[PDB]
Amino acid sequence: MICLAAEYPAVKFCKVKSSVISQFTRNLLIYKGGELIGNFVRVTDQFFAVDLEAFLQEFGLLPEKLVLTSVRNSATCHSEDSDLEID
Amino acid sequence: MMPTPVILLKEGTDSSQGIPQLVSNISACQVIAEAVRTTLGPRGMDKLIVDGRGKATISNDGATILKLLDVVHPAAKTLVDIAKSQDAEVGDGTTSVTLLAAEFLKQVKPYVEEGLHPQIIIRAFRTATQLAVNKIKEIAVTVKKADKVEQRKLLEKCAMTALSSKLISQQKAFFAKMVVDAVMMLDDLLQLKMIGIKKVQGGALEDSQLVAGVAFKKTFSYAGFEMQPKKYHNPKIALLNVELELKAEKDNAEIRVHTVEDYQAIVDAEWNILYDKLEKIHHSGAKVVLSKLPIGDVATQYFADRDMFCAGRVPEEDLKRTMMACGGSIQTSVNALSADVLGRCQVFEETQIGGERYNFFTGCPKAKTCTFILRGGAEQFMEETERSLHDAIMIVRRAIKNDSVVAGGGAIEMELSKYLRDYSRTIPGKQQLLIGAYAKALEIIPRQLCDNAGFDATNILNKLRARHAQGGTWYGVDINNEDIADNFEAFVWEPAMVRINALTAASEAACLIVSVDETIKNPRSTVD
Amino acid sequence: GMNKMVINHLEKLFVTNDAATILRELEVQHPAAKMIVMASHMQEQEVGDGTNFVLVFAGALLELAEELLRIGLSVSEVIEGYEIACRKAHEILPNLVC
Amino acid sequence: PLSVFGDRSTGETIRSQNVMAAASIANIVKSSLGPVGLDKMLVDDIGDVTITNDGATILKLLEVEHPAAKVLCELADLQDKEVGDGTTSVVIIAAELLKNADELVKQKIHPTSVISGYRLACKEAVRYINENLIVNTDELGRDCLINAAKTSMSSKIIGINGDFFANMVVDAVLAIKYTDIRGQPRYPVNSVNILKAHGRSQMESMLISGYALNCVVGSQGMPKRIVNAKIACLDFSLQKTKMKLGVQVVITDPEKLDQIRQRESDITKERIQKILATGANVILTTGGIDDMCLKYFVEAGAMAVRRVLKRDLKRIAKASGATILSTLANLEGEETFEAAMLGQAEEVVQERICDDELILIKNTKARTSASIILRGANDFMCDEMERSLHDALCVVKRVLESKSVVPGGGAVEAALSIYLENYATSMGSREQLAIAEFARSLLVIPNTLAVNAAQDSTDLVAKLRAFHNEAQVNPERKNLKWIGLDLSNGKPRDNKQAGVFEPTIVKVKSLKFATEAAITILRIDDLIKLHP
Amino acid sequence: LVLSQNTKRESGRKVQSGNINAAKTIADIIRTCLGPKSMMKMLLDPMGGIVMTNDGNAILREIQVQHPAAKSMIEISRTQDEEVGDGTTSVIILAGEMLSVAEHFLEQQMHPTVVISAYRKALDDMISTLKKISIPVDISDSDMMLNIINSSITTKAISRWSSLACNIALDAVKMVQFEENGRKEIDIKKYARVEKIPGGIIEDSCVLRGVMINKDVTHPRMRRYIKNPRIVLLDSSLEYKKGESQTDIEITREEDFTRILQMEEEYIQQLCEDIIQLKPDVVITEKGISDLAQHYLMRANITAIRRVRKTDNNRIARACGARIVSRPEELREDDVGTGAGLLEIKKIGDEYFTFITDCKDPKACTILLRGASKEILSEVERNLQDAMQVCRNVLLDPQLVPGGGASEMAVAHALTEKSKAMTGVEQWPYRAVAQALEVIPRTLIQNCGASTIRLLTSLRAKHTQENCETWGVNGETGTLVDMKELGIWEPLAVKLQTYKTAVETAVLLLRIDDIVSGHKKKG
Amino acid sequence: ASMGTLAFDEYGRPFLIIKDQDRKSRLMGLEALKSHIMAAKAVANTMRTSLGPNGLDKMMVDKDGDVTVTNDGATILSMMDVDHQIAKLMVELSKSQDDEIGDGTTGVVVLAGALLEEAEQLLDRGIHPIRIADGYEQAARVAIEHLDKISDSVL
Ligand SMILES: Nc1ncnc2c1ncn2[C@@H]1O[C@H](COP(=O)(O)OP(=O)(O)O)[C@@H](O)[C@H]1O
Ligand SMILES: Nc1ncnc2c1ncn2[C@@H]1O[C@H](COP(=O)(O)OP(=O)(O)O)[C@@H](O)[C@H]1O
Ligand SMILES: Nc1ncnc2c1ncn2[C@@H]1O[C@H](COP(=O)(O)OP(=O)(O)O)[C@@H](O)[C@H]1O
Ligand SMILES: [Mg+2]
Ligand SMILES: [Mg+2]
Ligand SMILES: [Mg+2]
Ligand SMILES: [Mg+2]
Ligand SMILES: [Mg+2]
Repeated sequence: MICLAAEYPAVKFCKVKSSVISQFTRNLLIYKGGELIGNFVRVTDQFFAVDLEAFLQEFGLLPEKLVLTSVRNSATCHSEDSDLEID
Repeated sequence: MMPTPVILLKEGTDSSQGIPQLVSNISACQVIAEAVRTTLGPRGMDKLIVDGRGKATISNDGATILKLLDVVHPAAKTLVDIAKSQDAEVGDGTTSVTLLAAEFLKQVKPYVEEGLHPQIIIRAFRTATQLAVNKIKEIAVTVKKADKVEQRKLLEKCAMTALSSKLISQQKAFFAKMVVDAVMMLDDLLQLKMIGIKKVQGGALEDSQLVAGVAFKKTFSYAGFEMQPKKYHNPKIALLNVELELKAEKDNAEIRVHTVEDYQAIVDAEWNILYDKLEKIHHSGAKVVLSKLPIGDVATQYFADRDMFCAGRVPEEDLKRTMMACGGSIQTSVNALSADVLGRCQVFEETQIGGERYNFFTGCPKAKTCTFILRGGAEQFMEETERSLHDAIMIVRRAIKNDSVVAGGGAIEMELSKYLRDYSRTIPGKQQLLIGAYAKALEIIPRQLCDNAGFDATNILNKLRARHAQGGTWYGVDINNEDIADNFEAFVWEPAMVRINALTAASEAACLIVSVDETIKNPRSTVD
Repeated sequence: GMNKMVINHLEKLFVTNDAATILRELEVQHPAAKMIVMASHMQEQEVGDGTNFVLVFAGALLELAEELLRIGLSVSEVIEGYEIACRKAHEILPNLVC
Repeated sequence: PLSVFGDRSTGETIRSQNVMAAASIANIVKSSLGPVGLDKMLVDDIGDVTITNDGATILKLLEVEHPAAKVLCELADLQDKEVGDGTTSVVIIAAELLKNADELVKQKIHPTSVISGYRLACKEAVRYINENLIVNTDELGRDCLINAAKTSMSSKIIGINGDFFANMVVDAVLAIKYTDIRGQPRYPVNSVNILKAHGRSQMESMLISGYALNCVVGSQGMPKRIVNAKIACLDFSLQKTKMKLGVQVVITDPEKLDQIRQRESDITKERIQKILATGANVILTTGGIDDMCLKYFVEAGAMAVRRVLKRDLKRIAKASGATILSTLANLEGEETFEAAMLGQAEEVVQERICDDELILIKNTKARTSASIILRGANDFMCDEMERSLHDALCVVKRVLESKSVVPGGGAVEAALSIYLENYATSMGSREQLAIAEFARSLLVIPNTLAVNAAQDSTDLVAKLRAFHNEAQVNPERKNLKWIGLDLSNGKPRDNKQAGVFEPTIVKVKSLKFATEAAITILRIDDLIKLHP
Repeated sequence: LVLSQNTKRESGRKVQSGNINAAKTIADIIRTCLGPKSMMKMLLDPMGGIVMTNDGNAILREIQVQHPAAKSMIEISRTQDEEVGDGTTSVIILAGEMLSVAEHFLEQQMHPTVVISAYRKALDDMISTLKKISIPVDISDSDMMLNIINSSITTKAISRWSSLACNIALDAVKMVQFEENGRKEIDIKKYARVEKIPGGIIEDSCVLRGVMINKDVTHPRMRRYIKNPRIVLLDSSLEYKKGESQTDIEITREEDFTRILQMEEEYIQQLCEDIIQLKPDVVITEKGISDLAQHYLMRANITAIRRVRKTDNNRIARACGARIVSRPEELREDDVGTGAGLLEIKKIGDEYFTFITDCKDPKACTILLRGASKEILSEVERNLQDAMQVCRNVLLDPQLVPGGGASEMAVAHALTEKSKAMTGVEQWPYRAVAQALEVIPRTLIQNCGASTIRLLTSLRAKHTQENCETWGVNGETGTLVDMKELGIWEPLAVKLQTYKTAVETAVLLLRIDDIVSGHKKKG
Repeated sequence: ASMGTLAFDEYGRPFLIIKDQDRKSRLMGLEALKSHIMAAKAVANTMRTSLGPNGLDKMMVDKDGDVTVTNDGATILSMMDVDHQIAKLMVELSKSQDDEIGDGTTGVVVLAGALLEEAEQLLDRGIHPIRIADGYEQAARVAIEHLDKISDSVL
């Protein structure tokens, strides 16, 4: 999922401990818009990154997949006053 | 910072360093002063503090309030320490010391924030304090006449000024006269333990009395006590430290007999030992018997048969006070009960005071002790009355030591501020700002008086400044008239040592707080 | 020098600028700092003053020793030079008595 | 009794709490004031690092919960918006004003009197600045702009390189100069595209006489350099045509499907054929371009750039004289493209900048534009250069619009403090104290400047105040109004001669905003905080 | 609670000391990976892969840190790698040394701004001295370029096969060099692709006069060997596909279904006939080719390859001189790529590879790497990338500067001599950062295993003489050698970039005195 | 209005003055007087119904379940399980009246409650509480003098 995070910036890969929230641990929560969408756990039963990519893409869950600029360009977005030429 | 695989100090050690640490110390001192500001002046208010056990302490004394607080800030505890020091050395001014110290720190905080070296501030405080103490000693009013009536009036005025901020301020004349009368009967050391203070619930404040003698509560009478007479018109008192009851002759003593005749002889011998002690007491001519050790019921009945008064388990302090008042001597042996070891009082009487029985030893002409019997409607009421009387007693004793007085109401501190400002206006200029800050800080007390009274502080401050500048030394705050007045002519008098020690302690606390640049707190051990 | 407010594990409050007292109240854990503290306490016991001098000089010596080790010297050579310089300083010191 | 579900703090408690919050916000940024100031490093929970010195940026990135602190944060943001410089000074002044106002209040001085005194003091300070402490920039010449830019860039990552960065900033600002109706020369800063790229040192930063695009050509077959460019700016996607939602294709005769599919792309083919037949060389579109149109442009030997930002495209069109065309439709109801819609530039190239490429539209005609490429050691450094550069551009724009500047280094603050301390004695009784405290509070800026340099703040500020008092009292010594701090040596110095200026608008706006914020927080005497 | 409960803030000398110490730790991580006697390191990726290298940029990239100063140093390493491609280890070490030197004065009562001003003056003088002590290079002499590349690669694992690697890199760089519309470019990133196939021997590695892709013919009957092919490149699929508009049909007659299928077949045939009209021999597409399209092309004896990546298609176009066309009906004769001297689909191991490797005047190339394993080949690819970056740096800027610490000592001596006329408070940081450049000879000697102090003192004494700017340290024998005899030279651009980046990193990290952390992104 | 002051610094470092200052409440100024007057008024209004021949008894149950039906105000207040400090002060006042006199243990509580109730509206008009206490003392002196004046002797 660390590798997939580079491919899909729009996703919010994260982790959580089981204790901070006994059968819970011994025996992948997908959220979109605040509601559960994907409900797959113990995905090791069903490994490298592109296998997980295909596993999630086969069910229409992962969004469809850009040039690397110098560093960035953005400065601001406000009343620019535009580049008025004359008069 | 980095993990540093081996750490220098214990994990959890907290360190603060630099100007922020010092300004945080100043803010903590400000908080401590704020905790006691409104208890200053004739319009001051009491504070109610409840501990974990649920007991409530109500006080107008700065030292008591500060002690009852669980101050844990290392810098803030210095204010409590200097308040306790002022209480120990003088007994009054426990609020003034904290207010002055915190106001000093508040005044020098702006100069601290701009990177001024703390040693300069310390030197300025030392110079200003020395000059202020010298000025106080110079301008303090003393009368070198040794006049009894004038000295008595000075004592009464000082006591009234010391008492006119507590809940007994309405009867302050009465209590001041009582305190002055009590103090002058102490012989040479003015020991506080020679002035007993008894608190009895029920009764008005004006019902409290000063016994020219000794009085203490009845102490666990045995059977046959009610058959004794309870009033003698010229009794001789046998002060004793003796356990008068049938008991083993000694703890390790053992009796070994092999005859019934010896058994009866032993029983008769024990009875005869007790009766011989009692007969030796009786033949001395004494009519009132007081013992530190218990007096048995057999001894009580024996004394009742002879029309004599007995009282066992009397507290040691009360026996010492009785001995000092009457003139006898505490005896551990009854073999030599001569007339020189028996006290004498004009009248002894057992009376009832609000649901408690008290023994009175009045009429002693050469008594060196007293006994306040404080009446009040509540426990904390009597406790606060005792605290106020303690303040007055300490002031009167210090006045006995030296009769040097200054006018209160901020007049002395206004004069000191004017003098310090005038001095600071004639120095190169780096110390000028700091000495001026000290002089301005000396104005907190009249401002606090006006604020507690509910006045407009700024107008009174301006009027006092104008009057002191144009001539006039003892012009302070007149609470009743909402104006200023010549407090010396208003008999608002304070011993000079009170203000001297207040300024000294406040300056020392301010210098100590300023001198610290870093605080380190090691982790607590055995947290459990 | 500025006084330091030090709170030990028993909540006792010490305010002072005496180096030996500060070291005693501080809960030093690093063994090398412990050794420096022992040297300071030995100075305090033997003479009664100069503990802060001991700390400052030891720290400066160790900093410059680290510099010397970084510039390519060996530990033994630094130790030998320090001992020679200490002997020279002990020789020179009596000549400075005013 | 009140039964309100929440926490109610009233009176001196809430006043002290508000002043504490303001003082904490002040102390957050007090160490980043003046040339001896130092930058701050801010780390998020994600781990992003933002090394900055700008006060507005620092206060915007922080997480603040106390409303009395949020007030100063948005005050800094507003000062940045309407001026662009002095974001730290306004926060410091407002916090000090609030502190001294609370100190006055605790002496039983009513807050209304303090507010009236603050208003009078602010008005009189603005009047005194406008009447005594302004220097007309007409006689100074170009040196005034350079000195103002250098002063603005002091205490920044580009401070030492000011001798070169000020020239860059002045040239960039003068490049975009224009006059509108009423004959007012307006300088539309933020029309200078700032491009960042790590690599060579700061001194290799380039000022582009033209425009710079952070985008490359769509296809590798097109040439990467056009000499006599004919820029065509378009606002529509050049892709296969798709019928709208209201149109649906239903086929009953199979012989028409091939013609339908052919026209589906022949429409775009004809559009591009017109575009290229008018003589165009470079085509910029906000929308996308697919492979077919890219191959059309490749065969034509032209340039085609897709996904150009709308603001960038507008700037390019206005600079080169081209006209944005969201569609090819004339008033005759046809599909045409005239040659009058083409902009011209002396050269259009694609340069490589540290293993990355950007398109340079060089020397446009009918208007002069500018862009700045900043080269730094890493991304954080480039961000700080961009922020400092924007501050310098804003300062230059303010100086060029309003031709009045004031001496820097706390000269204005000291003069105002002396003048207001003198003037307070002639107005009111309690508001006199309020004005005196306002004058005292104005002295925080020189004090902070001295403190940050580890100099004797008290003595240095005393010397400055003595100089300004002599200037005000003596009519003939009036030349000392320019005496300001020189933190390099820690001694007073005539800042006007040394060339330490700043726009008067910065001081005036900071004073007004700080006074308003202090009044707003001073009007509060009770707080109710309901439990969520 | 003014700020957030999780917001942590600290300031003062602690922040400066922590930043300098973190930079020193970053330097110490890779200090032992400099010079011809460097030792390699094994990096274990979080994804399970193993990176085995001694290049500074990769080592610093595969490390995760928390302290922001360490992140800044990592970004400096990345910037140095991306800008010039060499000197990545040197810049980190230099930045650490300058930061330690600055901390020396920071412990005293000197403001950081004075240190920064001294550092900037020293950087300007360093640039001037480096430009002064440079020598020109005749790029037309292949021997000098090969020697420069060798000196660039003596410090890597590829140095065992030095002549082969130098020839490969030089040939690839000279072949990818292109000029159009009066604009010169090298562009190593896009073209001149390095493809690695594990197995074989490194001595069998070579640079092709063309490209090579991992593709096979779409149908077995097509020729796998064409002598002088004519190659046509396409973007569009050769298969029937839907349109953009919704185009539902409505069939009522019996024959319309069969007719529609026949028109699909006829459209495929028409597209294939339009392709065939140019009479090509190889057809390459970035998208699918239909089976009917395969048949129609095969009837014309045309080899077809599909699903070729766009970058590979561009490389093929550059190599064989073709142009990608997305509409077969718009295929001109110029679009057909004549110039590919041979095409051959051969079998390497168990995979089919397509070779176009006899092109005349190709502008793109594929470097075929064959080695023991994937990790060895990855290290070899990184070394070849360093070599090609050095070659293009020399081609763009033909200046040259003595290596092996000779330039460091020469610049340090020049700055020290210049510092004798300052008489200012800032002369001390000037001199102390001038002497900070001696770290490169120091670490060279340390890695060589010889005595640091004696050799460094001897080198300094040698540089005090007048004509000794080229006297450096032999990194593999620990002796003082005149580098105009040893022959270790390196581009001036690399030195300039390294010095600028190190000095500016020190300047950036010296302007920080407060750290605030814990706040959320908030946008 | 409680839990002390929430500043925690002027800079950002911890600021602890009093042990467990997070779990300690505090009342300031006129609000404390209002709360005390309210508690005393509640106690006095409870106790006033048991005044006079037509007074009604109170049935007090202790912690052990024992029952004590009584009219004596001092006993009622002694057995009452108050927690408010001012209520404890009222109980102590009643006990003091019982000790000194033995009668009128209910009149004292009602009188104190009425006095504090009047002092409440006096304070609402801006009079300092010490002035109210002084006026109460003067009026009490006048009332005591009048009581002595109108007294009558018995055999
Ligand atoms: N009658 C009075 N008029 C004006 N001020 C007075 C009067 N009596 C006492 N004061 C002032 O009250 C202050 C003492 O208050 P108090 O709390 O009783 O003792 P402390 O000195 O411990 O604060 C003194 O500074 C004195 O000036
Ligand atoms: N060279 C200089 N000498 C003295 N003072 C200066 C100099 N440059 C700037 N200043 C002063 O330093 C103050 C702080 O500016 P700064 O805080 O960097 O701007 P901002 O408030 O926008 O962050 C300004 O008021 C300016 O007058
Ligand atoms: N045979 C050699 N003898 C001495 N120094 C050498 C030799 N080869 C290379 N160097 C020096 O080593 C440095 C290159 O070290 P290297 O490990 O390549 O670091 P980087 O990967 O950062 O370039 C160059 O400055 C060069 O002068
Ligand atoms: Mg007193
Ligand atoms: Mg000593
Ligand atoms: Mg600025
Ligand atoms: Mg190298
Ligand atoms: Mg009755």
